Amino acid sequence: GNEGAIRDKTAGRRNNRSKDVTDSATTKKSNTRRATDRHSRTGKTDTKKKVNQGW
Amino acid sequence: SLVVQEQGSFQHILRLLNTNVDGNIKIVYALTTIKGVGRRYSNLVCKKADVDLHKRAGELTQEELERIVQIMQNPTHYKIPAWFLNRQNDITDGKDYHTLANNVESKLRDDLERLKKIRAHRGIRHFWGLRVRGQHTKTTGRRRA
Amino acid sequence: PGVSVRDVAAQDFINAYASFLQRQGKLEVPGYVDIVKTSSGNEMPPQDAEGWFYKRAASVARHIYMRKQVGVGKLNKLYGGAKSRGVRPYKHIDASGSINRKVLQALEKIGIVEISPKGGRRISENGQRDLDRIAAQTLEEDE
Amino acid sequence: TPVTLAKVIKVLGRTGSRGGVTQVRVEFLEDTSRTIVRNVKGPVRENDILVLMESEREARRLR
Amino acid sequence: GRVRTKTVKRASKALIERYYPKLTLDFQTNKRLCDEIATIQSKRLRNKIAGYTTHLMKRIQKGPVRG
Amino acid sequence: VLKISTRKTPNGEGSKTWETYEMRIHKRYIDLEAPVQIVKRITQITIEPGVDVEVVVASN
Amino acid sequence: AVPSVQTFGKKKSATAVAHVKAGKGLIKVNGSPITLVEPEILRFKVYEPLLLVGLDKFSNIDIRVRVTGGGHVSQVYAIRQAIAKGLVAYHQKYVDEQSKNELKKAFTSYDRTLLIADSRRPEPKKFGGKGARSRFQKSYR
Amino acid sequence: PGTIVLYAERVQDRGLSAVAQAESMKFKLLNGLAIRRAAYGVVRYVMESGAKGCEVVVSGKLRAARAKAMKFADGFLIHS
Amino acid sequence: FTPVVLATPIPEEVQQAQTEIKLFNKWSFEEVEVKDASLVDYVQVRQPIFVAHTAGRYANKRFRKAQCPIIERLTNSLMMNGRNNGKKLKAVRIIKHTLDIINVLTDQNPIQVVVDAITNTGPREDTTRVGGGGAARRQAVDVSPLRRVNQAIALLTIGAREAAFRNIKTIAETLAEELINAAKGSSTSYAIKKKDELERVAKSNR
Amino acid sequence: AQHAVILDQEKYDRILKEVPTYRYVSVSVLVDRLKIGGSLARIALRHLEKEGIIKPISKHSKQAIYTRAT
RNA sequence: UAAUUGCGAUAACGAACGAGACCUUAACCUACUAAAUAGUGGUGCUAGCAUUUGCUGGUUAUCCACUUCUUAGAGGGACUAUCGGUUUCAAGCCGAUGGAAGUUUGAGGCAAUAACAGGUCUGUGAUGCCCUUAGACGUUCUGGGCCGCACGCGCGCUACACUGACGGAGCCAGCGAGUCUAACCUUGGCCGAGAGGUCUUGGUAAUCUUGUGAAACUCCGUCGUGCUGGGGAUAGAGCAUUGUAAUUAUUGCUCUUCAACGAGGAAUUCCUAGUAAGCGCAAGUCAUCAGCUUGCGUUGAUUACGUCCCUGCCCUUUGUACACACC
Ligand SMILES: [Mg+2]
Ligand SMILES: [Mg+2]
Ligand SMILES: [Mg+2]
Ligand SMILES: [Mg+2]
Ligand SMILES: [Mg+2]
Ligand SMILES: [Mg+2]
Ligand SMILES: [Mg+2]
Ligand SMILES: [Mg+2]
Ligand SMILES: [Mg+2]
Ligand SMILES: [Mg+2]
Ligand SMILES: [Mg+2]
Ligand SMILES: [Mg+2]
Ligand SMILES: [Mg+2]
Ligand SMILES: [Mg+2]
Ligand SMILES: [Mg+2]
Ligand SMILES: [Mg+2]
Ligand SMILES: [Mg+2]
Ligand SMILES: [Mg+2]
Ligand SMILES: [Mg+2]
Ligand SMILES: [Mg+2]
Ligand SMILES: [Mg+2]
Ligand SMILES: [Mg+2]
Ligand SMILES: [Mg+2]
Ligand SMILES: [Mg+2]
Ligand SMILES: [Mg+2]
Ligand SMILES: [Mg+2]
Ligand SMILES: [Mg+2]
Ligand SMILES: [Mg+2]
Ligand SMILES: [Mg+2]
Ligand SMILES: [Mg+2]
Ligand SMILES: [Mg+2]
Ligand SMILES: [Mg+2]
Ligand SMILES: [Mg+2]
Ligand SMILES: [Mg+2]
Repeated sequence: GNEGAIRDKTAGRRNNRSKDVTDSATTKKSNTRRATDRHSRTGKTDTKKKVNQGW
Repeated sequence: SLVVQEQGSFQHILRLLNTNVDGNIKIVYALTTIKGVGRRYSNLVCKKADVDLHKRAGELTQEELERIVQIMQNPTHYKIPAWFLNRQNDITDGKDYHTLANNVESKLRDDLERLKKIRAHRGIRHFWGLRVRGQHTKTTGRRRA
Repeated sequence: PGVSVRDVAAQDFINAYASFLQRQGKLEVPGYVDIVKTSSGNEMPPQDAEGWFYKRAASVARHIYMRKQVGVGKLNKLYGGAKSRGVRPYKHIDASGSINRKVLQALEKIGIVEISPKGGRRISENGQRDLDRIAAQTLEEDE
Repeated sequence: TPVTLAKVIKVLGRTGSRGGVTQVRVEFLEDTSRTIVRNVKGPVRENDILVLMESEREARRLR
Repeated sequence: GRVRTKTVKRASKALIERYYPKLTLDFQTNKRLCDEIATIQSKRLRNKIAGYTTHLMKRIQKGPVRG
Repeated sequence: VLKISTRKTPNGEGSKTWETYEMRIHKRYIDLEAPVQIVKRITQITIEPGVDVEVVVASN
Repeated sequence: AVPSVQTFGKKKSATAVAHVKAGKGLIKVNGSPITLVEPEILRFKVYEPLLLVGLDKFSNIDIRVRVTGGGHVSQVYAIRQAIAKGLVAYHQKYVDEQSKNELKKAFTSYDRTLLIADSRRPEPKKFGGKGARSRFQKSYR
Repeated sequence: PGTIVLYAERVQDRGLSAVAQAESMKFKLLNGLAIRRAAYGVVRYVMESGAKGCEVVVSGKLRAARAKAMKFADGFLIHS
Repeated sequence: FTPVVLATPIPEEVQQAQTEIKLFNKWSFEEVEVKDASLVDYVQVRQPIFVAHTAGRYANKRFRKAQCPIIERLTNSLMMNGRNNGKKLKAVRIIKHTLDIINVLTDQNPIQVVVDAITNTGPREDTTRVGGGGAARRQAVDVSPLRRVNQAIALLTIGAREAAFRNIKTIAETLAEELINAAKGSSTSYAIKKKDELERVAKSNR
Repeated sequence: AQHAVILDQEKYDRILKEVPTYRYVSVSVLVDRLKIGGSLARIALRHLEKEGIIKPISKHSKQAIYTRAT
């Protein structure tokens, strides 16, 4: 509880300030996938009969 | 106003409330380099003391300075409202103080300590060197400590 | 020739009337004057210190002469300006209704304005009288 | 110091990659009957008066 | 850029074609003409038409014009 | 003129385009001195969809 | 009823109406003399018509003007326009044409629009900027 | 009760009625028709009801997983 | 001048200069001439004006800018640096003051002095960044008169403002200082310096 | 701090014997004559006009302006 | 040409979608029809100042007349008109005069064909399929959380002052909006340093709030270049408002504390006239909370009126073994 929280060193600002900052902080967007956007993953395909029945 | 004169009369620099105060500033503001005397306080105190604010810290009789202090540290007696005061309703004796000079540091210490000693979140928050008035802390103040 | 105040520029008039109400000695100055601000939208109190209540008195009066009726609200709105909300944008803010209301009550007791029907405060006929008079006086210094 | 005054008589067009320069034929004033082509820096119309700082020398293209 | 659309130029053509006597290098009257003599739905478009047919007349007066 | 000013998108993506609809409200009054008969006649008829007709009376 | 015309003047949204009747020569604005006015720097702007056309001229006439709308500079241009327009409107019904046209001449000549209203007006802001042309700000990524 | 009243009223030719013709496609397809038969029919009937022009779009998916659309216009329309 | 009056009356000097000569705040427009051929046509002076304020439509066409009265061009160019954008009443007054000041020093129609510092500051020739291939040399150009006036005003007021920043001397005083130092060109003015240097490099690269 | 906030009698006389040749006097000029800051220099402006030297030719806040007496 | 907008060239001729037209809003009508829910002049009732007429107000009706200003119906108006330069003397472009207006009159609304695996299943009782369905992924209730802080990035607000801050005083907008089976917009009177409180009040509104007396701005003072009286972060104490609830502080006020910031590297955004920039306001959200948006008016410039150098995009010509089309 609150006694805990004030008494706990390894807490508060000074302690953080003195730690190194990770590199994933200064990362970048990620992106993951995009030049696959037009490439269908479904592996299924339709078929000229089903399409011709539909449309 | 008027082309003035005087002689050796005015001495530059003068020391009140355990601090120092420059001459050659418009007195009202001189009083400000003391802790706990914002421009308003100074203004009203000087008006109450019966002083010519047109004067520098420069001139001013010794007497005058004395009165100025007396009122500065006994506001409630020399009819200053009490909503004008930095420490109304103590929290123990409940009187109203206008804590001044080297003592306002103490009073800050005191209050912060009371919060810490009682384990109150505000206290913990202080102890941690963080912002206490609820502001977001992701983005602001990173130059910091 | 004949005269009004409308024949006299704002400042030298209102200062003429300031100096007058001042001189006079009849007035009413609440007492909280000097220890007070004029609007929450302000930093420091007035610099006229002893006086300025006469300045606002004059101003208020002339404002009421120049129209039908006006209340405390309209004056607060008038006498108010921009308050720096420090680091967050400026916003207009009304001035204090005490200062004004008390001023009205003062000029009224001095019979220079009167509770109007319709609402508010209408200039008094003896207000007309005395204002047209010092107006005249102010053009007379200028002769 | 020798100033030389010339009157714009024809506006030729814009040079410079950016295209803010303007080629002009000017008839200098203290003795006409002689024309030179200069390059401006400001906006220019027919009949303005340029102070050729140096009197004989002239350009053409500009990249 | 003030260039007249087809419908306008087309209409000037046809009008001058079939009503050249009446019409007269004055917009003001060619206008009124257009009112009495053809059916348009906006003042604006009618004016545009008249003014151009007025131009066209005004230059026919000094030699023919193709079309 | 009643303006309503909304984003076109139902979501959030896209440059932030704004759109603004209006309903135009036209109001009129005609004052008439008459007897009961003509008012009742004239106002039961002249009826019209879309036009809100209101007949009052009095001088207060 | 004496001879009398009404006119007006218009800059931005301000509008200034003039009542120009037969009088002993007043020239008042809202309810004060045309000598007060202040803006002040701009004061001559409102004197301007009188001096362009000779101070006399206003001796057979009383002039009054009332401006509402616009703001401080806005109102100055409107009132002056209204006054000059006024004077000319009056010479057109009461004095003779040649006089009026001599006045239009000396105004129109020097000018500052005195007789003709400036058409400049607000353009509407459009979503995507704090102004009409001003677009907001982009970072790309 | 009685301060509100309903009347029906046949419509002068459903043929120039967007809403009617939409509902009609809805029904044609729902009643298990063809796609082009349904649409071309609605269109030919709208045209036949003396319209200046007409257009029917079918968007979404029929029978094949992937979505498609189709414009079916005849006659003359203006758009702006 | 024959005085005249009616109901609400018109002040003395007012009547006086008003109906007579058509002069400034109260300075002569007659006399006052442009000591450099050219520049005339691009420095106004006549038609004469009362104060440098005008609902001027001087933008909607390429050159009509020229026709705007010079003094008002100067005051216009005063009212910038963000905080001051707009604020012509400010500017105008600053000019009235400036002209009073300039007048105090050495007489002259101060509007004539202004005219002189304007004449005396426009670069007779300059330079542009021609390509010529990646490493861009600098082709000397002779600059327009219009550009010369423009840039003269720009320079004068800038230097005057930059000077005036962060010291007790007030805008009108330092504007008058720049104006004066420039009117009879004295290399103690920011303007004259900048002109002289532009032409130094412009020579240096022909 | 860097000085000119009082009057030092020598300063007063200095003001009286230095203010001709000042074709221009203002708040700024008085400061520039290595003395009086814009407080008491304003007073100097009011009090040379007590009678003499300075001839008032312009008006207001910020800008004042005077010339040598005649 | 803004335009597959036109001229012209011409195996093409003459057309339609789209552009244009159209519509809306801002500009001009001493011409039309009118108005106590807009206003002007006369008159009465009347105040003040001069007095010689005069000058400045009061008086939702004491009456008479009007429609310049305001309102909104109907019209009219402009067609780049006239003139002149320039051009294949073509469409056009330019300058001058006139003009409310001559940059598509300014600004928007509408907007073809085609494309994208753009975003949205978290707007929908729009929806396929999958999942889940009583120890629920249905729902509701209590409490916490989306605000958590070594730090990287974006939009912003406020500043570094003297074209300024402070203090008197002057004092002017436009677009909005507001309470029925309810508590919304609020004038006026008092009380209060303030925030606010309290008693009444007008308005379902061109009628009342409200001339929304907005802010920048103008003027007379104080300060005087000093992190200064520029700046107002952080923090302490007290008082009030919304709300069942304010702790992690909704917001408002007073006193006090008085940070960085002395014009910002590499870079990079936006913009051509009532525009840019400065400045406030109303509306959305809303019990309470705007440093956001959407509109609005106020003050109101400098600089181009050009080009293809950078960038981006369209177009020809050209190559293709691509056509699910260089993912
Ligand atoms: Mg202090
Ligand atoms: Mg104020
Ligand atoms: Mg205000
Ligand atoms: Mg705007
Ligand atoms: Mg079409
Ligand atoms: Mg296009
Ligand atoms: Mg009489
Ligand atoms: Mg009489
Ligand atoms: Mg009308
Ligand atoms: Mg013209
Ligand atoms: Mg339009
Ligand atoms: Mg995708
Ligand atoms: Mg959806
Ligand atoms: Mg689902
Ligand atoms: Mg939703
Ligand atoms: Mg739906
Ligand atoms: Mg679930
Ligand atoms: Mg969040
Ligand atoms: Mg980011
Ligand atoms: Mg954004
Ligand atoms: Mg101020
Ligand atoms: Mg109290
Ligand atoms: Mg009620
Ligand atoms: Mg209004
Ligand atoms: Mg510092
Ligand atoms: Mg401050
Ligand atoms: Mg909390
Ligand atoms: Mg939290
Ligand atoms: Mg400080
Ligand atoms: Mg900077
Ligand atoms: Mg909240
Ligand atoms: Mg809000
Ligand atoms: Mg938001
Ligand atoms: Mg090959």
